[PDB]
Amino acid sequence: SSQAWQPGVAMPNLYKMQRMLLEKCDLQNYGDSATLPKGIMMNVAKYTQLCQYLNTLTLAVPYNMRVIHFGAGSDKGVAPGTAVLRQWLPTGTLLVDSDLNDFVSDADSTLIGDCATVHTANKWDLIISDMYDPKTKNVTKENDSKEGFFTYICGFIQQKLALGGSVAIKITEHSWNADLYKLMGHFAWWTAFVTNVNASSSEAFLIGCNYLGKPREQIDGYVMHANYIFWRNTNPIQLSSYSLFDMSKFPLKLRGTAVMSLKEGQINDMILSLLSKGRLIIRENNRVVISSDVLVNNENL
Amino acid sequence: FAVDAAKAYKDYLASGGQPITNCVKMLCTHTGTGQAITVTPEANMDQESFGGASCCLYCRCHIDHPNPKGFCDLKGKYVQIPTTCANDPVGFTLKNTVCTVCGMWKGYGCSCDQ
Ligand SMILES: NC(=O)c1cn([C@@H]2O[C@H](CO)[C@@H](O)[C@H]2O)c2ncnc(N)c12
Ligand SMILES: [Zn+2]
Ligand SMILES: [Zn+2]
Repeated sequence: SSQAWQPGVAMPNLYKMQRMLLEKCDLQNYGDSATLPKGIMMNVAKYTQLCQYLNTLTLAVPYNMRVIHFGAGSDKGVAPGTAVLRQWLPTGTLLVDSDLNDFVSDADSTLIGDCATVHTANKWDLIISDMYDPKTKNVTKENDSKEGFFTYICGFIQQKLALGGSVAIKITEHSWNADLYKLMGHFAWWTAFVTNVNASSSEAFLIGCNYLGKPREQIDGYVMHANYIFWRNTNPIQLSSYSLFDMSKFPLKLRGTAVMSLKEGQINDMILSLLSKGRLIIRENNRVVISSDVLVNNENL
Repeated sequence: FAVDAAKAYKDYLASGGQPITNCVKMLCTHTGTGQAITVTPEANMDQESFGGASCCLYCRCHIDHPNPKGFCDLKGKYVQIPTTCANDPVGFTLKNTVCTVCGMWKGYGCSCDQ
């Protein structure tokens, strides 16, 4: 409906403004499946549509861009999402990925382990997460806000996302976190984006566009997730792979966005406005250094 | 002593073994240069583009790379595979060689000997 030719559908603003109660997610198209181009994996199609949507936002795209991708491994031991991200991002972008389980990747560096073990000296311009535990899909128990890797993600954003940077964090009906929604009010703009190839699922990507480092809006995350589910429950999305067949404008434009190092007292309203427009990144421009904490144990005799 | 993984896969394939799967095929225009190994997908009409790591025998089998450096020619790049051979990208990359002047696969694009 125009929508079928888009990469997906973003949560309309009026739904964000409601005060709904959380209900069960019952999708009309549950069990439908889009018809993927021959030989193309779901995860390639899904990340392609995600990136096609991010192309429509005011992402900061500096030289020497730094992107980190959590949850990047597959049961097949490869990283399809990382491969799409590297295709999308400007050549030379520094791309780090990670997963609990071993996998081989096109990223510049890969860390294997629980995300909680991941540390980085530097700040990042874009954080992508597909971390997910299918055990959360338990319709027999109450659907409360989840902690686990979401607690890590919230802290990682607040500590290591550059001002001006953006995030896309995968959620579902049961895999979500109230503080992560609250943190969306710390970006100049935010949404929940559903890919058209996977519209039969309660999955979405929670996107925070241009990080401001402080609340612009106070969001109640329990209410916002209820709002998200209400939207999904009342707005069936037609499964579609149409956008996959036109890749001519896929690459992220290298905007050469300015990078400055500034201290808290220096972030005035003119800076805040530049940040909000995708025109500035604030972080150190030092070398990128990462590590994974390793627990040591000796269980001999 | 050193395992010869390349020969093993070649013999496994000749024995009738099923080719390595789950190579990561990319969406692209299929209007690219057609060169063999590129920083971004460059398949032409006759090719598919794949994420390089997933097509590297050494990456995929968790074995040292056949290079004193151990550098991976494919990881972090994209490999173009003729569509007729895209059922076995790992085999193709092993059994074939890239023209060092024009960047095409010898016998699947390289017109240098003309
Ligand atoms: N707490 C969790 O459940 C996690 C699930 N994944 C990965 O998320 C990906 C998508 O499910 C899988 O490849 C998982 O290995 C994770 N990766 C890193 N850290 C974690 N704490 C998890
Ligand atoms: Zn390799
Ligand atoms: Zn040649």
